[PDB]
Amino acid sequence: NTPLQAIGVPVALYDALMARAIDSADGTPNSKWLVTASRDLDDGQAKEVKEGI
Amino acid sequence: NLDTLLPLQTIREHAKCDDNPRVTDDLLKLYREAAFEAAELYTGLSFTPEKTIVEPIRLKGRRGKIILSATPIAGRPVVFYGGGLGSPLELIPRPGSNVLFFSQLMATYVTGRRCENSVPAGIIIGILKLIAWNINNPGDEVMSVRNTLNANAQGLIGGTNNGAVISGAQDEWFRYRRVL
Amino acid sequence: NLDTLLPLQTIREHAKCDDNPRVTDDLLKLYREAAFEAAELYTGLSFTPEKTIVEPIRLKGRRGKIILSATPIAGRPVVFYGGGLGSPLELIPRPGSNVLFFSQLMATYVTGRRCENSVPAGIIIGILKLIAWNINNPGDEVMSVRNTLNANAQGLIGGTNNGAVISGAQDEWFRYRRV
Amino acid sequence: NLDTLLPLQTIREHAKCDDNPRVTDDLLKLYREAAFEAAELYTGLSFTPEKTIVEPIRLKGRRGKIILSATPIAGRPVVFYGGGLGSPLELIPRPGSNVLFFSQLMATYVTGRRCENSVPAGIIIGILKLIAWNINNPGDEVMSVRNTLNANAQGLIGGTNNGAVISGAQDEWFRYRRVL
Amino acid sequence: NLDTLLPLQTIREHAKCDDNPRVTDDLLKLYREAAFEAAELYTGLSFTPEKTIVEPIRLKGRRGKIILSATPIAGRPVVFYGGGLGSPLELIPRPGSNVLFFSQLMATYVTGRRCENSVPAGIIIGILKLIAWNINNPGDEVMSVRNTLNANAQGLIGGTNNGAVISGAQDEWFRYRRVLL
Amino acid sequence: MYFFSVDPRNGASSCCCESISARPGEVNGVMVSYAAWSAPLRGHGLTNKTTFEIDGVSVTPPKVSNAFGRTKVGVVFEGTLSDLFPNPEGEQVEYEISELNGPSNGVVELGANGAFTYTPGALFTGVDRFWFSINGNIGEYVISVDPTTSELPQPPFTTPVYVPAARRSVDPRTHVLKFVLGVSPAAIPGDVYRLTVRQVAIDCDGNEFVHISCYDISIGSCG
Repeated sequence: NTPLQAIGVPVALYDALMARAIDSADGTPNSKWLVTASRDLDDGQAKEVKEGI
Repeated sequence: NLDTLLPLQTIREHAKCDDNPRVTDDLLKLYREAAFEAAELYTGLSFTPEKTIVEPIRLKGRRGKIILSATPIAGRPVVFYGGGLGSPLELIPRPGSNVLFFSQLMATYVTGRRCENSVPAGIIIGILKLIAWNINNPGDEVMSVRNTLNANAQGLIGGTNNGAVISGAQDEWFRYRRVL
Repeated sequence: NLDTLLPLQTIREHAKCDDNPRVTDDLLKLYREAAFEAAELYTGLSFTPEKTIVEPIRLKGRRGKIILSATPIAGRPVVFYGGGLGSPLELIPRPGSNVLFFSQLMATYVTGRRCENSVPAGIIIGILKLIAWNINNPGDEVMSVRNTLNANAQGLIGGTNNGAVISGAQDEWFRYRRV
Repeated sequence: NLDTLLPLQTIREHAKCDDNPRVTDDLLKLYREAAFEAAELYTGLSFTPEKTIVEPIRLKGRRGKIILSATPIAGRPVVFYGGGLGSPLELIPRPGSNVLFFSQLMATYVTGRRCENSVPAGIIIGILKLIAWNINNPGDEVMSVRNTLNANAQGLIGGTNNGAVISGAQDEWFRYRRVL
Repeated sequence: NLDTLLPLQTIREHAKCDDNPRVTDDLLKLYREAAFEAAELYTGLSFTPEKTIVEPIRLKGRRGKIILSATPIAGRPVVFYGGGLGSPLELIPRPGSNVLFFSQLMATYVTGRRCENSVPAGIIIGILKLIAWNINNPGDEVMSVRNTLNANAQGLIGGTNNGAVISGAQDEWFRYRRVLL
Repeated sequence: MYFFSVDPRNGASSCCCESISARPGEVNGVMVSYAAWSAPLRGHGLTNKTTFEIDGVSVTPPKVSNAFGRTKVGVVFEGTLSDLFPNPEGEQVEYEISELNGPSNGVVELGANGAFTYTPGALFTGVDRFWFSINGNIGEYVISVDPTTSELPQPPFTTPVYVPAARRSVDPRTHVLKFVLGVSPAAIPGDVYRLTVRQVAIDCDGNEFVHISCYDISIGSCG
């Protein structure tokens, strides 16, 4: 007759949630500003637009 | 010289102007010069054996980042001097990328494509198209081709009336230009 | 090597152009070469011979992810030297991809493909279609559907005389791509 | 071997190429040799009659569901051996399905239909159609149906110009295709 | 075996091709047999006479529920055996429906229509419409209403009219299919 | 390594026997998966009662004969290699000892004219063979060295294709049969041999369930 009898479900749930958090911490790109040009920009200055931003 | 790369007979055969000329030959030479100087600076790939470059660089990207104007060569070492270096540093670049990782700081190298049989087939095909487009478009017809939907507020006819865009050219030699 | 993959006879009989000298053999060779350089570039099946490469590696992550410019040849050790090592290490890549798992660090793999055959019917169909486009569709007269013309007051319809996508191939190769 | 499955005269009589031979027989059998690599590469199914298969299964779905890579016939019980198991088990499947219940755990059974197996005529009408569409679409004629409604984004002519979908094939091979 | 319940003469009389030598008997047989299962799979009805079935059963829901797979029969007891039963139990289904109530639980019954005078005209009309579409409309050009060939300047409309079930075939068979609930 | 799946005898699924290519000199391993046949017969699986038989369907009889000798321990043995090639036509005899199939516990010095010296390795007593090649035709010469005492018996002149005596096994947990298939260096390209295997299952009570299959060993050159 021990408390560990009735805490399996929540401790497993906690482990799963914390594993999800750890994983998503490293793996979701931390970048913003997804910029996009069009197929008419002479890459040779699209380098220049990037260096500008 | 281009006649080694692309002879006028292949032009006159592709644009279906073998039988009917539709242009004299010197005009065709000028069109070909334009078409080889358009794809060249559109994709960023040179055609002459080299051009030894000397360039002043500025360090940015606290990790330490060097952006070059040309695209190294492919396999040589690039050397940095001045800047405060006791001796010329020597790095080896990544093939096809002008990104390096380290009282002014210069850098010298050579830009590549020293052969002739390396323009694989693509840039040739697109150039044929762009020539073909210029052969019959002296700039008399309007021929403006639509880009994004919303008709401009000013109420004009639209945009992108551009040889080597509204012809095949871009979609043809784009399979080479990188996306980043 | 291509001359055994596509014989010019099969082209001349598909594109129904064998009686008109305007499409010579040098120009049709150019077309048949520009249709194989974009077949192994949209699908990535490496129809180019060998092209050994020596590039510098910049080990990226803490999981130790090595990325490569061009894929290796699936079974030949990619050797790493320099960057502090005093005894070059050899790794075996995974067939198909260009990812590895571990005074700068360098790598010297090999690329391309050696053997003649193993080119599936799916690819050739796409290639025949692409050439059949270019032999009678140059860069003038931006057409419209059912190969018609137009006078659409606003603009025009755009991206119509670009090959490989208006005709077949782009979609007749997708069956050889993935996630 | 193919022409035993699909005689050339049937191809020709379907696609109207008779008393009017378009592309010669050689191109016809090439078309056939490519139209069996879209079909049965799009379906997943193979070419063999009433096979019996052996395969390792897994038990994802903790409750215990098994997903087979075939369709066991109605009545014949599939057997599970290997792995933790005293002796081969006897499970009778659910008719027309591949979901089951309860050191590598393996399973074997008999697929297909008990009787003769041609190539389920019905995944052949697409192959005939895919051939037909390829006889009069050599690749210079711009035909393109729309998938989306809105637009391309820019002045692009919509797009689905694929074949085997514009021909009525994808939606006649789909009846033998699992939707998960 | 499709020779007695769809005479090729009736097809040749429906699609009016009795003088076409470009539709041989083998080709018409391939059409007639690829359309007697491309629109039988679609309705999930066997065409042979009353045909016994045996299959496992899994109860669903706390109040008990037995989903079958045939809509068995009108008025004949389906019986359950195995699975902890001490004696085969007989249930009576309700016409049209295939749901019942109260070492795997098995069930057996008999589906199908009594006589050999097989599938009603509804099924046959669909096949006739599907065959006719198949013989004089191969998939090579996109069509439009009536059967015109348009342009649209933009994408064609031919999402389906290439070779799909545009004819009232597919929908005729549906009159017989069964919306779930 | 070859892997074959057996037909499961269900009334269900160009020649009869599935095919095996072999190269002269290789020794491979063969795996047969009886799972499809013996899994339904819920019992105690396979047993170690397989039986093998080799038969030729096209043989191309050998040209050069093989031969046998004997020697005591430590003493050098001599012999000829010229009476083993009865030639129909007139030709020269380029005797050759392939290093790939030389002796295993000794050395051989091929003389100038069908002569050879086998110096047995010191402190060794067993059987030792080597394979000569008289004008492209290969045969085997087997020598047995005695421990100086009485005499050794005569080994059986290994056949073109064989399955070693005892290297077979069965995994009753996975119903898989393993055996070895070794091909002599004298096997002639183009020939075809037929191997039939008889494997017995067993029920939970110990009765017998027999199964017979065949395989056609096609002796090819260059794999």
